[PDB]
Amino acid sequence: QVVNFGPGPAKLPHSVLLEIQKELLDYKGVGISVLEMSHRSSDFAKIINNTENLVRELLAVPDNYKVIFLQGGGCGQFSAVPLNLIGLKAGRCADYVVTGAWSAKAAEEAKKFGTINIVHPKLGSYTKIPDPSTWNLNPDASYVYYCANETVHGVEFDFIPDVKGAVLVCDMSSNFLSKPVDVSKFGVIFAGAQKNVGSAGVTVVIVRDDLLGFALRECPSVLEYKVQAGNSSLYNTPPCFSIYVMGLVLEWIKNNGGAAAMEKLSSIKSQTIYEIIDNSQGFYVCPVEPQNRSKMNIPFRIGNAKGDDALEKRFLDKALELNMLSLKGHRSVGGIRASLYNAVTIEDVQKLAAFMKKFLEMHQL
Amino acid sequence: QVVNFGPGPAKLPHSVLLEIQKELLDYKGVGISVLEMSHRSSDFAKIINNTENLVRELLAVPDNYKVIFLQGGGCGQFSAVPLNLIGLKAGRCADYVVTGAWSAKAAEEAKKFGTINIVHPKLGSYTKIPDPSTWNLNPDASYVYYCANETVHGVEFDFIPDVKGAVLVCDMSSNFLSKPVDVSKFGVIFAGAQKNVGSAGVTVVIVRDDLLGFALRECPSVLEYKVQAGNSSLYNTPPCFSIYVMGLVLEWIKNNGGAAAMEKLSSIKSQTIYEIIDNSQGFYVCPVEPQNRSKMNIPFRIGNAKGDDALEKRFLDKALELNMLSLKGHRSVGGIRASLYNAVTIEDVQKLAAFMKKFLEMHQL
Amino acid sequence: QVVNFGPGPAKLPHSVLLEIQKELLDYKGVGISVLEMSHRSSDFAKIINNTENLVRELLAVPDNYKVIFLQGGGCGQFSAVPLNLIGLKAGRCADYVVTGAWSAKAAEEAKKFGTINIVHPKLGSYTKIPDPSTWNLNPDASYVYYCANETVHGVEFDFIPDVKGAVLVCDMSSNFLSKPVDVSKFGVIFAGAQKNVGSAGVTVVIVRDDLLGFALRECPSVLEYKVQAGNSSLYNTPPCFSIYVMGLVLEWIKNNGGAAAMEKLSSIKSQTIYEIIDNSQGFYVCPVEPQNRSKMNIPFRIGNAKGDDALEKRFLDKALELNMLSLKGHRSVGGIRASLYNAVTIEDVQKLAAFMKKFLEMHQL
Amino acid sequence: QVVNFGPGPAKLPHSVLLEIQKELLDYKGVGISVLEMSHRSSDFAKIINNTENLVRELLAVPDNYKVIFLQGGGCGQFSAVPLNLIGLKAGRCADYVVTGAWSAKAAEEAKKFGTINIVHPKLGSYTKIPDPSTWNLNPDASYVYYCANETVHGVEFDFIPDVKGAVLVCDMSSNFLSKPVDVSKFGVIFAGAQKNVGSAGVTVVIVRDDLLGFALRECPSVLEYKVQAGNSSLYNTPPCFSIYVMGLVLEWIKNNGGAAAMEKLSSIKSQTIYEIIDNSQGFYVCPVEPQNRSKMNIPFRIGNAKGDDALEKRFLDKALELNMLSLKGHRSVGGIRASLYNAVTIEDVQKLAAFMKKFLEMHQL
Ligand SMILES: Cc1ncc(COP(=O)(O)O)c(/C=N/[C@@H](COP(=O)(O)O)C(=O)O)c1O
Ligand SMILES: Cc1ncc(COP(=O)(O)O)c(CN)c1O
Repeated sequence: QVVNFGPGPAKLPHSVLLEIQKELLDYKGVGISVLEMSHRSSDFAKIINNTENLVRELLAVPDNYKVIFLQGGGCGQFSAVPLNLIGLKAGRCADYVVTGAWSAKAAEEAKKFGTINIVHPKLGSYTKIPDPSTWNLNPDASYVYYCANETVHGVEFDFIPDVKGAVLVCDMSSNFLSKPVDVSKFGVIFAGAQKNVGSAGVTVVIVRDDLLGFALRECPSVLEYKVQAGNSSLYNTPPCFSIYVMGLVLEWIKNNGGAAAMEKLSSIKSQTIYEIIDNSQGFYVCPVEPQNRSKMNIPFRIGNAKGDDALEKRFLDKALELNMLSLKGHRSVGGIRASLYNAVTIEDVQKLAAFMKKFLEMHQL
Repeated sequence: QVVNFGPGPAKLPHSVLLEIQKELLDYKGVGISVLEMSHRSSDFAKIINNTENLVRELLAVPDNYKVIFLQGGGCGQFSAVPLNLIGLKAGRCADYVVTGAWSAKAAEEAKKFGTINIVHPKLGSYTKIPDPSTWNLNPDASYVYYCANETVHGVEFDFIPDVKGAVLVCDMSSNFLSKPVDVSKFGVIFAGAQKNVGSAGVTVVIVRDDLLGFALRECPSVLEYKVQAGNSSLYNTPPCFSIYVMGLVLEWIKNNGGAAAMEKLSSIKSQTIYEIIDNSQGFYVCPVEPQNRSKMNIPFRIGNAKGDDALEKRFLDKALELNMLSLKGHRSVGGIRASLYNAVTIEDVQKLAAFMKKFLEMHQL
Repeated sequence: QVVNFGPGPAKLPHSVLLEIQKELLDYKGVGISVLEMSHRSSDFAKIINNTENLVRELLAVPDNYKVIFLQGGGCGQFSAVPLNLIGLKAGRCADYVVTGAWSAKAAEEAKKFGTINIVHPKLGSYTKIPDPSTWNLNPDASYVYYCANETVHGVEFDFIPDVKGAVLVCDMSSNFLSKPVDVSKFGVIFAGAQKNVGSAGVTVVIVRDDLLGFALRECPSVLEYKVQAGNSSLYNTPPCFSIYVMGLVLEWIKNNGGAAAMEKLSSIKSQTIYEIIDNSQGFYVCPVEPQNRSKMNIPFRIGNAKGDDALEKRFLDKALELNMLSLKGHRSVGGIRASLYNAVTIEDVQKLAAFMKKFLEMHQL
Repeated sequence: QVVNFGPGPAKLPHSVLLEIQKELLDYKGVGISVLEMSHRSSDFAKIINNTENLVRELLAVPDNYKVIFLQGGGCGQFSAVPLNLIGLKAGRCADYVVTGAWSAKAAEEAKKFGTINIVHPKLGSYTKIPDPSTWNLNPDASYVYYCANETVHGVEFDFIPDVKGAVLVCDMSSNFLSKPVDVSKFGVIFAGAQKNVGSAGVTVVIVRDDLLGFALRECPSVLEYKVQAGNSSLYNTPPCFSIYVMGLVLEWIKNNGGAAAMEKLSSIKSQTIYEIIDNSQGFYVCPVEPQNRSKMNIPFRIGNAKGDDALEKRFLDKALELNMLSLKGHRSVGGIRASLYNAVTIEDVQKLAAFMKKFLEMHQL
């Protein structure tokens, strides 16, 4: 009974994988696979339209927003957001809120297309969100960028930051549809499906329809929002099977209570793991400030704040023999990371909860 | 009993889809799905390395070449080829060989990144290939581009042109691994997997190692050849499932005799359909000249050289009744188009051949 | 599911058996079975003429050759060839090239009508074709006989030998129409139709029209080439149903690309098996020198050169459990033998190759 | 609705053609066709042994008699009988009785293998049997040959002739198993299956076991009784499907009363037509003497003895409108010939009887 705590690609609901297996050779009586299905056929037109309607219903996406499915992953949008939006104002300036490895990597990628100004002082360690009241915002910047949830460091926004009245861009790859979102506050929301809403190969991008037509000339057509929105994400061959998988995962989300229930499940799973760390008497330490602790990714150290390597490997190896996968923290941080996306059930978190209390009972003073 | 003549995405071998189904929940005893498999796991490392080895083995790729798997499809490389290569020489110039709709679209996209020079007069109709002795090639061009197989107009190269020593870029989306290729004579080879080596979502790129480090600054990192070769295509989350699907089709290709056998089958499949056209007494009309006729995509008309709309609808309606799918010609050309890719079997073409004979016998005057 | 690797009689195309089944009671509306059809009727003249034209068309038989259909099988020609041709020169001598079991049988049978001389030294094993330079040819011999393909030992000519201008008689029974043939180089070609062109009961004999009229006095009139050629194979009641079946198989070969396509298909098929043997690391042994390996019959042993009986039985027992018939080698040789004639499809050879690979993976020490 | 009066190949029972059609693709559930079956398999062993058992049962063939199945038809035995038996005595003589065209052909063919003495003077008209007591028999002759039923002239033996202890050979091709036979009185019986007991392609031969081993050197192996009886008709590939068809016809004759009932059913059929001729008052002319009239073939003329070409054409034209096929007389006699073999039912003959009665009533002067 494997329990997959993958960081991305992640666990998919067992119910969904069972339907993908059944329909793999004959999708709902059409006589062919989705892997063989044409993106121009009427069969796939209903698949991609259903996926889009499930994005607009679950997130309550206003009618003045375009929902498109592109390739290239989240790292692809690190280039797509500037190429499409850095030309909103003549200065070609952009403000970036760096709270972890991904918002940092995004700001570096944005330097290829203009002058990038980070809005706050560089944090010594990614352990908190700089107070937005201290944000040095440029009134001539084309947009403001920030990552809602840092998968490696465990820093998550529990608010939508006030950014004057400027265009707001948000990376929700690791917390997409984990909680309801007031979409109207955002200019562009993008998320890789391989984390919380499907399989790797497709990236959902929600754009306000007044931001189309500002893309730079060097923006590749397959990544230009205006081109891709005008063709309903069918400018070229899209990731057909990936969109079909995401729709089934989206269907699973709607059946289990929508975005409102996902947030409640994400509270229970994160709290039970955090309360084991807060009561660990120092044995488990999470360097993130309590007001910004991510509910999707929980990276922690064992024993001491610097990380007892001998104790961590024993934790990983004994978790492996218990069929708990991908608990090893990121390479650039080490330590332990526990990913608690939507597919991760509460029974799966309890196995991790009982295993962490028992491992502390056997190693702590 | 469905016979899928899809043009892209296209038919997959039935033995492959059977394995994808029984392993979909537990890949080779790992305990999870490939859809859940992390791209940083030991398990996916075997899959992506096995796919590369098969690309190198089946095509006999020399050692001085990188094999990377990118996202964005074929049209993604229409932008990635200039972004990475057009700065190879100081002129930012490039030569393109337009033989059909796909090379034409490729030249239009490359204009976003430099000065493009189409090396020949505009063909009144894409029915032939201009002789390469008559090519107005620029000695200062960064590369010479051409599409090996035109999927819409059925025009194919049965030779590697003499570009007078220039770097040669080739689009082999619709004939990749349908015949042996001398990889040494090319600078860059790319192909969308959704046509002949698997499913959509992944694009195989074969690059000569001395052509990295010339990418423009606006080139997105996920599409930069140097960045992805220096990461073995794992710069960000790659299309794991599409790479795993492509790996099986490559295994299936090697089991049926490799690229040398695919050329033998493509000749039998294509000739059995061209024979029916050449001996049709004008009932079936293929406008492509014989020296350039594609062995992958055969477009033709019925009734006359311009196409009897009544006969072509009766043809496509009865073809659907016989469970023969995606025979309808491309929206910009109409008529009929039969796609005979690798997975399309001889018993598939024979069913089509018998239907074309019975239909001509019943409707010719 | 049944996969028929029969040596002869062999498998017939499933489309041929399906048509024979539906016309068995009312052949093309005439109201009777072919089994009831008179050999003097207008309907059967159209049948036997169409069968002769297809033989002339697919093999490109010159106009100065007679195409006659006889009874008695190939072993019947072992007597009809001497009876008709051994009196061509007054000496009544014939030179024979023994390359396997069926050449020796034919050479021994010919000793009942004249003095027979084997042109090459007795080979210790039927594993290689003696170099035509080694042949000790009699300039007074009436003809020179050789077997194109040895069905029991797997030794095949991929050339027409030089016989110093003598009349060349060939036994192509087990490779008839598996490849194009320069008929102008031969004097007499015969082939039992039960191996690669039809069912048992009829033999096709192609004789140059000037070799008629040299038959001995003891030649039965039903086997005399001059008598049957003058009666269009209708001197007596011919095997009507066998000739009807043979015509349908000829039509199936023509619809699948004629002799040229059969050579391409027979190359892919035999390569699939030989590649397993050549890379088996001594687990499969094929004694025939690779330059003389048959593309129709692949005899081999399992374990060692002499063959491990315990392993070969387990192979055949498991193969029979998988509905793969007639894999047992010939009685005089034993071991394994795979017959891959024209009707044996690529998927059929793919089931066998996948089985041999798994069997080698389960028992290789 | 078709009434098949064929002379050979002839009508087969509707019951037999049906089971052949049902089992054509999967004989008794073994997976393959009889056309694909190997003559060495245990499946064909049951077929040929049952066909041998039925012949021995329906004719009461003693144990000292061999039953073999050859190729070459009836005319094949015109040469195989002398080749096997003309050397019983050193003189190489053979006594032949020429009562019609088929015994005349056999006598001329036998001259190729020895000196042939016709036992009676030329008849002038094949209308009677020369008295066996006036037969000029050679006491040193190797055998005595005679045709029991002359298919062209309608002259049948209703007795076994006394040849004074000579080895007796009989050509029962056109009345085989139409009546019981005292096999003990014969040395060799043979019959082409295509006239009374199946379809063309196979010949049954019944030989006393002490008449083997007298074949000349020039006899082909496939036609030597000693060779073929020693291998149980499996010296080479036998007409597998033609032997299988014979087994069903014999099984049909057994289910309908054996030879004893066929003789009495043949009496009803022939008496119906012969009486119409006798009472025709010269409108229908049968020149054969009543004591020697055949019960299988009834040749006659219309109008007068020499034949009215006008009436004989309208008879064959109106018979063709009524679907009464093959009623035209043989090429060497012309006129009309009705063949009343076993599968020809009483209901069939009544259609002919009513037609002849109506034609006479409409054109008799
Ligand atoms: C009594 C008897 N003996 C031998 C034969 C020859 O049969 P085959 O040698 O298998 O053709 C035959 C064949 N008789 C047929 C022959 O027709 P054909 O003259 O061959 O068109 C008939 O009477 O019309 C036969 O009737
Ligand atoms: C939050 C977040 N943002 C961006 C990315 C970039 O990944 P990709 O572009 O390959 O989907 C990731 C992948 N770990 C991520 O977790």
